[PDB]
Amino acid sequence: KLPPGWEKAMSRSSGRVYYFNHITNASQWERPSGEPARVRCSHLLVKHSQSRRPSSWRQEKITRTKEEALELINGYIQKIKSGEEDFESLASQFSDCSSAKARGDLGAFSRGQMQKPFEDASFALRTGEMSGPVFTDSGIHIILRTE
Ligand SMILES: C#CCN1CCS(=O)(=O)CC1
Repeated sequence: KLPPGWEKAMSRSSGRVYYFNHITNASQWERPSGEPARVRCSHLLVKHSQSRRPSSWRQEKITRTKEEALELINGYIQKIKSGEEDFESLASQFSDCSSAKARGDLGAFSRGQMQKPFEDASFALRTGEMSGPVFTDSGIHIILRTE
């Protein structure tokens, strides 16, 4: 039917069908289009109190809850999708990863290097595509595949 991980769903508010990916947590109205040894991705990380290391260059001690972190992630996705803000701009200002200094860019990587939820979502994206919330032991991520 559809590319890896995509399924059909019904909207509760409109009754219109949409498409959802259970590997990347992306969702969209339009039917999705169309594996490599390496991919290149940026990300924006929001840490929380249950993060493996509850510390970032932005905050010496992170206090926010997992639920607050997810609401922050949700709002950033909104601004990116509406075009009010660029992914790169929000990653530079707000990512709790030190890669914020390079606009969220992590370079190219193979399977076997990143935490598995991150790796799975990164390899299920197509070039140019962005994920929904992705959960790992570091926090909550938005992943953008660039190559
Ligand atoms: C490299 C690096 C920083 N971070 C990337 C996403 S992760 O979830 O694989 C944990 C490590």
